[PDB]
Amino acid sequence: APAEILNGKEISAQIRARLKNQVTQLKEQVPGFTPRLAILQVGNRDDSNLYINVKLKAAEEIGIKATHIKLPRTTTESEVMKYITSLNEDSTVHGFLVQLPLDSENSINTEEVINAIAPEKDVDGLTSINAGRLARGDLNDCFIPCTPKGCLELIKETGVPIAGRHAVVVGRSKIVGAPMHDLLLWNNATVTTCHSKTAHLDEEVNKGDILVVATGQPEMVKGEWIKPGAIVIDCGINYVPDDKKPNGRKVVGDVAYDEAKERASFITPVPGGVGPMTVAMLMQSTVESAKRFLE
Amino acid sequence: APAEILNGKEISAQIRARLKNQVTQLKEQVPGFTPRLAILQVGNRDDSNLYINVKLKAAEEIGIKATHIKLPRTTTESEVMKYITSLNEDSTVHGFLVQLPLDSENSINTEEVINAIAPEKDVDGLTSINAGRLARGDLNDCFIPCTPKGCLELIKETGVPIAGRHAVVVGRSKIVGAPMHDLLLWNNATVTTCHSKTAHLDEEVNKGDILVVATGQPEMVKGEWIKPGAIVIDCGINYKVVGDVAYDEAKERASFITPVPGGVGPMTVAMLMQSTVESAKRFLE
Ligand SMILES: NC(=O)c1ccc[n+]([C@@H]2O[C@H](COP(=O)([O-])OP(=O)(O)OC[C@H]3O[C@@H](n4cnc5c(N)ncnc54)[C@H](OP(=O)(O)O)[C@@H]3O)[C@@H](O)[C@H]2O)c1
Ligand SMILES: NC(=O)c1ccc[n+]([C@@H]2O[C@H](COP(=O)([O-])OP(=O)(O)OC[C@H]3O[C@@H](n4cnc5c(N)ncnc54)[C@H](OP(=O)(O)O)[C@@H]3O)[C@@H](O)[C@H]2O)c1
Ligand SMILES: Nc1nc(O)c(N)c(NC(=O)Nc2ccc(C(=O)N[C@@H](CCC(=O)O)C(=O)O)cc2)n1
Repeated sequence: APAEILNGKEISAQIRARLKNQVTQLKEQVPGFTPRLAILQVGNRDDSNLYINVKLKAAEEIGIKATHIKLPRTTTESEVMKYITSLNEDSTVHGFLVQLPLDSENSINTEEVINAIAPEKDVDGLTSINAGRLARGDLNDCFIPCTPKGCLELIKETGVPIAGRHAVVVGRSKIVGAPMHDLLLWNNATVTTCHSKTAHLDEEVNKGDILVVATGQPEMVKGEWIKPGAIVIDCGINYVPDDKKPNGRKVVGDVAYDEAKERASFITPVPGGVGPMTVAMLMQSTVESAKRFLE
Repeated sequence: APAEILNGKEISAQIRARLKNQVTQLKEQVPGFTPRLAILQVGNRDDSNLYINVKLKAAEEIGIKATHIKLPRTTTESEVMKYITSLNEDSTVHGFLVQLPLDSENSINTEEVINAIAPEKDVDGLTSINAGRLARGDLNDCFIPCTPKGCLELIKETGVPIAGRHAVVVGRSKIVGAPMHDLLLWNNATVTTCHSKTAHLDEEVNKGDILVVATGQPEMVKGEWIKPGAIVIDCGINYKVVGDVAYDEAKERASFITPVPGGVGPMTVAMLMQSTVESAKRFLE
């Protein structure tokens, strides 16, 4: 009885399809309404361009007007701040994000920039005000970072209720681990948060009916650790050379999939699990902001 | 045979003495300067009146100027917002707080009222900005809620390092449980948070090398559940007054335990005073 596979590519495809239908219907119910997203970029990083173009493409297909503002490497902190204030003030923009890391020849305080974003438009959900609402239970209107938001969606796709179950989160970063704990707690699971200072991590992990790993340590969580019948969500994206792959490298998660798939009731593969869910989640957060503004 | 008693009344007395001397030196450095704290109350609850009096009394003794504003029960959210704005703008007020729960005959959104407070004067650390910094590990920039702070201080009095320990927090409120989890997590403990929907609460509590209970349910946490040699922190104030932990039984299993009363509560007021003296000092800096 091996684990059922949570196909993030298929699930995300469905989500994006539904968001398109939702966006079409919003526009028809309120003629003139245009759900709008804006992405602020500083510099010209190769990886950022690729990530941005993918977000813009997903946006246009769903019918969300996506605006890309690209500032030069010569940009200063005050200029970035000026744009954030203008985006906050632009009533035609429902949500926006600052693509990180910033690429400038000048010293720019990333944290101050991010925290200048109006909470009601913070689709990436990384502002302190937003992290604060999420951490304290205001799940009804706050924004949720794309990765942990995708993880909860995958857990819910199993059909197994979260309330009363013991969830274990390995990792406590701002991007994944911390907000992941928040989602699980407010969905009434009993949560245990582990990290690099956690003793007997194997014994801790073995207590999780729901396990979310986001450590960046390739295949560290062995299958032996997994509790029988657990839901395993793996956020790991670790590259390893493999001449037998089309591009000479394979992607492995933070969980030892091959042995974990025999223990778990549900598991996310890598690649193809949590990864494909992220852009859809941002799109979902953008539609949410648009609907809240509309009301 | 029983657990060592964590005397919050004696420990808070030492903190208050330290704070008083700091305030005295600060006034000697800048004669005329006076740290000021303001407490905004809505309604006239008997328990809130006594709690505020304790805070006012600890302040006066430390040398802090404390102002108490009491609004009638007919107060609207709109009116509370006016005073908050006034307190935010009053340069002489370094730190203020809104006493909870608000006692009004009208609906007042508590999160909106609390989030109207300027983060630099949020000594209670209840704003989403302060909660968000704590929730993500940014401890250089924020005010932590007074109860969690007092508890952390009590845990440290045992001398036992927090790092690596499995901590269990029973309760998840914005005032105690949620921020208590954050303090333990960022102090490197492995943390499990329990609430009313937790199944087999006894098995969860048994895993705690450090146990903090803040449920408001009289002696619900049984001593049987306590892990031998555990540090037990009881935030409960339940009506005789008893904690959320069955003390007599728990004391025979724990290594360190907080009594009720005289445990967490005096520590809560001392920490509030510490945050206040801090908000006055950051103002001068
Ligand atoms: N789908 C996506 O596109 C997506 C998005 C974001 C992230 N990810 C992936 O998720 C992973 C996690 O990223 P991150 O944001 O969380 O970065 P990170 O800052 O490196 O997070 C590591 C966290 O896990 C803890 N940790 C480090 N080694 C561990 C170990 N050996 N055992 C137990 N805990 C360990 C660390 O604790 P300390 O706090 O003590 O250091 C830290 O909290 C990355 O591999 C990334 O590829 C994927
Ligand atoms: N010493 C001080 O100065 C000080 C300061 C503040 C508070 N306190 C004391 O701390 C206590 C709790 O305050 P609070 O803000 O946390 O109150 P609260 O808002 O009522 O929160 C109670 C929490 O405990 C959970 N809970 C309820 N019954 C439980 C049960 N049977 N098993 C496990 N969890 C249970 C609830 O879960 P749900 O979220 O699911 O409902 C809730 O999260 C009070 O007695 C208060 O007197 C003392
Ligand atoms: N929302 C809300 N809920 C609560 O339960 C409390 N208590 C609160 N605010 C508050 O100020 N709490 C508080 C509680 C106790 C003390 C206190 O000093 N308690 C002492 C003993 C007091 C006594 O003699 O009864 C203690 O030892 O616990 C101070 C503040 N805020």
